[PDB]
Amino acid sequence: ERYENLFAQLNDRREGAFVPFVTLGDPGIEQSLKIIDTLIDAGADALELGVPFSDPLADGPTIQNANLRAFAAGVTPAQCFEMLALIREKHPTIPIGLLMYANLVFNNGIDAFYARCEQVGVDSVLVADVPVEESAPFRQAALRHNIAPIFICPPNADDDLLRQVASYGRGYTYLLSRSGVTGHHLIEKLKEYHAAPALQGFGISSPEQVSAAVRAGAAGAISGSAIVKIIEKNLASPKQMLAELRSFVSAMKAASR
Amino acid sequence: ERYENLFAQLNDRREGAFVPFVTLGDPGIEQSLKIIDTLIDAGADALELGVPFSDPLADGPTIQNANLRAFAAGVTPAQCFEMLALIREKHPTIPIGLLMYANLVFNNGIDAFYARCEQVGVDSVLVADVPVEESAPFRQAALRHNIAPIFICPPNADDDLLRQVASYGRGYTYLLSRSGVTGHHLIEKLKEYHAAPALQGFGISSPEQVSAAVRAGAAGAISGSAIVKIIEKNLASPKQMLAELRSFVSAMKAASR
Amino acid sequence: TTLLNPYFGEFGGMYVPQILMPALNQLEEAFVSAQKDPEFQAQFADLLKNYAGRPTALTKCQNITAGTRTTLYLKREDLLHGGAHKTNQVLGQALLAKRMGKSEIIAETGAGQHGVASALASALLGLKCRIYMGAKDVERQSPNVFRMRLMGAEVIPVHSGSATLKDACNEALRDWSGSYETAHYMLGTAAGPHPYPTIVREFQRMIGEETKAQILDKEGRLPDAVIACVGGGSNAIGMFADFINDTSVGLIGVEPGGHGIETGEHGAPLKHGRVGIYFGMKAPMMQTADGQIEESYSISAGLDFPSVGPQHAYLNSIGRADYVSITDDEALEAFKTLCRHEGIIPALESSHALAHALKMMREQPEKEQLLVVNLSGRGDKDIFTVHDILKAR
Amino acid sequence: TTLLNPYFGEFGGMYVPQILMPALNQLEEAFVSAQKDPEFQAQFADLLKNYAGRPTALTKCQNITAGTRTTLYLKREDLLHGGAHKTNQVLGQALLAKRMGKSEIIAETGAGQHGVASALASALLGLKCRIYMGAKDVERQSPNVFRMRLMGAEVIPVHSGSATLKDACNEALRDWSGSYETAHYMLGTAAGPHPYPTIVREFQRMIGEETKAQILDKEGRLPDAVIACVGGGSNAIGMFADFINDTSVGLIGVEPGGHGIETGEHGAPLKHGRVGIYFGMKAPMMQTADGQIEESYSISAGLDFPSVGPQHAYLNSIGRADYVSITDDEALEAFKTLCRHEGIIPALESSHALAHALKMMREQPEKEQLLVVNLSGRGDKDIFTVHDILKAR
Ligand SMILES: Cc1ncc(COP(=O)(O)O)c(CN[C@@H](CO)C(=O)O)c1O
Ligand SMILES: Cc1ncc(COP(=O)(O)O)c(CN[C@@H](CO)C(=O)O)c1O
Ligand SMILES: O=P(O)(O)OCCNS(=O)(=O)c1ccc(OC(F)(F)F)cc1
Ligand SMILES: O=P(O)(O)OCCNS(=O)(=O)c1ccc(OC(F)(F)F)cc1
Ligand code: NA
Ligand code: NA
Repeated sequence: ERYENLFAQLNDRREGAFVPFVTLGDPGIEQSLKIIDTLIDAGADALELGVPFSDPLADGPTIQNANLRAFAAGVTPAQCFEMLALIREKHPTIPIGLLMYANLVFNNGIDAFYARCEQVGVDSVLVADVPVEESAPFRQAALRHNIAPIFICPPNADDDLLRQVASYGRGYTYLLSRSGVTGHHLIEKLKEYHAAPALQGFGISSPEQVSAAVRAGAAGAISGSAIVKIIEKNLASPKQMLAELRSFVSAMKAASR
Repeated sequence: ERYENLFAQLNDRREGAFVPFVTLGDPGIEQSLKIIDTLIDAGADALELGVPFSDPLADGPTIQNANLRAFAAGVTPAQCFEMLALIREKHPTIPIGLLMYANLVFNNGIDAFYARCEQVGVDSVLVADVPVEESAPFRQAALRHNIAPIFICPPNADDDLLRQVASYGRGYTYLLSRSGVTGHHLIEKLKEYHAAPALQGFGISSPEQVSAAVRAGAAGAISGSAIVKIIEKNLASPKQMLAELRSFVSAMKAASR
Repeated sequence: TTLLNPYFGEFGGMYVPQILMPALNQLEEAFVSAQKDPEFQAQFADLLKNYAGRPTALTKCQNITAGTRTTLYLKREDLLHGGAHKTNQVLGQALLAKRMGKSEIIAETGAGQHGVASALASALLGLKCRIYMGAKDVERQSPNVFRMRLMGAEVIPVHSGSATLKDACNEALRDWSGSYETAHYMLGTAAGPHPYPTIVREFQRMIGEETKAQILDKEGRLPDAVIACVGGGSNAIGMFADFINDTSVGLIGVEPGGHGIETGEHGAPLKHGRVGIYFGMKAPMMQTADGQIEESYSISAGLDFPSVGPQHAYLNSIGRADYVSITDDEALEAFKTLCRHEGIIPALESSHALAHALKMMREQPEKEQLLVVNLSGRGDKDIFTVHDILKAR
Repeated sequence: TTLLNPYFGEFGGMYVPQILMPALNQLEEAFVSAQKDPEFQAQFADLLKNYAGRPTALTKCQNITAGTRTTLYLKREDLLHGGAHKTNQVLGQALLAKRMGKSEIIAETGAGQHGVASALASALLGLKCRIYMGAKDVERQSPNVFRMRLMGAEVIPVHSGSATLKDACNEALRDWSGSYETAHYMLGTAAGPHPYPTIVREFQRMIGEETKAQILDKEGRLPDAVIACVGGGSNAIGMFADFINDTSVGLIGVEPGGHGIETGEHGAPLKHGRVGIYFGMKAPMMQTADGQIEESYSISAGLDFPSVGPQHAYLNSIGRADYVSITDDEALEAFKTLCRHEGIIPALESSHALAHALKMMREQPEKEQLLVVNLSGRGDKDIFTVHDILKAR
């Protein structure tokens, strides 16, 4: 819902979207809430938010430590949902997507997880260890609760996958920049198949990368490790953290225009 | 030669022989020479002398340490032969038998070993790890050099062995008191086969044992560990050692009369 | 879509990032073709026989069952090259890797036994082997780490998470998600995403096949029950597989009970855990009420996989196999007992299976029963552990 | 008088105190009758097969000989229960003990491998086992001492003499000279007084018998040479025996060269010692010019017997077998090389035989030759030793 409105608006301003990722509760509840408010104020068109998990096997070292730090703070999924409800109460239109690992979604029931997402105002859920092949109950529960199920279009894909990602996905199509963990012509075929707008992610850490993604025909770009690195580098400097974050975001967002 | 003369004399005095054993060089050359002179003066009718060897597998702990002590002193076989020549020069008639291990006899030639025995005045040689079955070259070399080859009549023997020990042995027949290492009717069969006079050994440590051996028809008794124990117990008291030795010997020798 | 079913009832699947699906499909296809290739089978059989030492003996205990009506045989995987059953399937997987044109091997290890098997197979077959091991495990398994290195394998400590087997597992998948083009991930148990549960079972099934031939030759009948410890499930499914269709044969899996199930310090997710999705599969796991993955505690380092293979969860669910648990102390007693009465030093993992057979015998000494315990490995590696414990008591 | 010849040319004999001769005659008689008893042979074969794991594999190296015309096979005694060839003959000797009505076992050990084999056989067959070990060895072989004790054997440190293998040997004979009525002395090598050299060879001869069958099956011809390390001579004579009458087959024994023959710090009495009489036999030994017995030095604890079996001295004297030596450093290099290129960790003893085969290959790489090395044991027990050494370098 919010993604469609955002993409229509951005299209009208001929600009790409810049979407930052951060781990919820990193490095703590309060500071995380402030980090998130800063990202939004600096220009973030949408947010990608991780719920701390014990075994993030799709994340590089930078985000692995993001999770460690959040755990050091005692952040639980229940508390993440309280944070989510508050962020939505503060920002009514910004699209909010969650980055989840399958066990946190399946734990107390898949349907129940997506219902809670709807309740707090989350817009999409990307389950990192659920490939299209195992996605049926997740995408079905997502749709029943007006949540966009986010699918990964890897670089090493094919037509079959492309057609599935296009028919199954909603909100945005996660266009992987490469193989590996967190640290071109696909875009056209996606448009050919009326797929949700493509958002490129993985390795996006500079303004030119954002400009290049939008030029290739992507609706925007996602950046996480580069954002999380600013957090870890300023742990002892809460204020400087926000300032540097503010700087990077505005630069990245500017590249999208 | 000396054994025959000794046994004839003892028979005339209706007394048994008392023969002590000590390790040569234990606990040193000089003190060993003094220990030996004391044993003789106290009543020893003959001597059984060990040449220090690395692996005395027929000796209990007491004599094993006797060897260790002699080695601590640097005692070599060549030095033992110098000690032997001097003991003979001092005491012309006392029978002197050596307790050897096969390798010391075979080392520089069997014939050569017995020739050296003859040269210094040794009377007999008992090779502890040479059974009658392997004795031919040893007993032949012994006889060629007028040395008595001493054979062991174990308690767990038989007629065959008895006949061999009787025909092969000279000087005295070593009558084992038991099985194991250092720490009756046989006697008659030995006399029946004209064997060299029997001397009982192993475990002999008291005067009554000497009286009992002679009463059973033995020509005498050999005692070693009991003697060596007096040495080890008075290491720090050179003089007291000689005195205690003198006491034990005289008692044991008295029992033989 | 796949060539084979990725599920055993509700359990199993391929819960891995989209990027890794091509590697799994490739592996499944290579395996299916290999299973139909007489040349592959001949090569695998040759290595098992002439390099690893198969067939392994089936030893009748002649002392431990005295005074009872139990006849106990031990399937001797402790005599396999390497000292455990792990060697069987690494030889198969290493050959699969070569069939796919892969030149590098990634393996995860906890106790280090699978790590050592992976390294020896890699040295023999010319594969560059990198092994991921939780740093906590590297610290307590200096011997195996050195064996792996002596065999030319690169050992990589993993400090993330709890720095143990699960974290090593994650790291192996992270690596593989970026190097699958040239490297094969040689998973060490019958768990993980399809096709691994299937491949590992098929490459360990000679345990049960030989056991069946051997027991028929020696007793003229099938066992009343075959018993095996269950960490991840490979040695147990290897023993069980060929008997699944012999309905009269009981299949008993033994998970580690640690300090006791009631203490919460155990490694028995099949019977005391809750179904979750992790390590590429839907299966019972050790997890917090929130859904965070926890470690399995056991005196034995090898019964540390915090979940269990999906086929075991399935065989349990339909009642074909029964699962039980044995505590650290019961395993220690079985270890001491086999050393003293049969002259065989069992791995502490295997000691869990032996302890349950001992209980079956002792609880009903006049019950006539023919039992086979899979002796998954030798326990020379556990001597210090047992020593310090007894010394501490 | 005896039933069999106690001598191999000038070497051998029964140089023991008179008191022990009845025990040797009894043992010789029991052995001769056992060798003609189909029931004894069936029992021995059953234990070897179903308990120990025979036959052991004959492994073709596929990497270590690359680039040369040498084809090398390894006879895998490292896969035998216990981890070394020692297990073969202790099973036979334990059965002989029972045939004689003996209930107790005395064994000597240096490295502890024969001690462990004696303890495991004693636990299986219900014999009360006491093992004598030089205190210096007990100190450096805590693992094996603990295995022996876990298996119920009484381990007795010997502080006399150099407190090593020879002193343990003396102590075993001292004990036996007083307990032969109820105890059997299970000597661990092909040395000592007759009948041991003969009994040990006959109870280890299946090594060579299997090797011959296996090589004929695989190559269709006999080896050009079979190679084995020589401490006391049991694993080597076990490999050699069945080939003695195949004159085209070279028999090569490898004694430890330690720091180098010229340093005097070695364990190669057959080729660099002098004939003497000790430990019940006339044979080449490590001895001072005076005739005192010395120790054998080797980085490997098992090549410590300061003499050598009489049949080896005899086979050397007539030119049927050739003996050579390998240094600590050459053995260490062969150890590292087999781990890395074949995935097999060899015992450091066995590494001496492998090192000489490697030299035969490397010195004349274009010589066509079919070689078999007896891999007498596995080297898991040597890992720390090799580790500290390399770490020190
Ligand atoms: C002898 C022995 N018996 C049993 C097991 C348990 O695994 P399984 O259930 O897969 O058979 C192991 C596991 N070992 C694994 C997990 O730590 C390893 O990385 O070495 C073992 O080493
Ligand atoms: C693996 C292995 N290979 C070789 C040898 C050498 O003995 P052998 O020459 O009798 O075969 C040994 C000896 N081991 C003896 C001597 O120390 C023991 O008491 O354990 C061994 O343990
Ligand atoms: O800038 P980077 O490289 O740190 O990338 C951003 C990471 N955060 S995220 O939510 O997009 C993200 C989304 C999906 C992920 O895994 C999957 F692809 F397997 F599904 C991992 C991270
Ligand atoms: O009094 P004990 O018990 O110490 O006995 C005396 C010991 N000294 S000895 O020369 O007689 C002596 C003689 C022969 C020995 O061994 C053999 F019998 F095997 F040949 C051992 C010691
Ligand atoms: Na488990
Ligand atoms: Na030797």
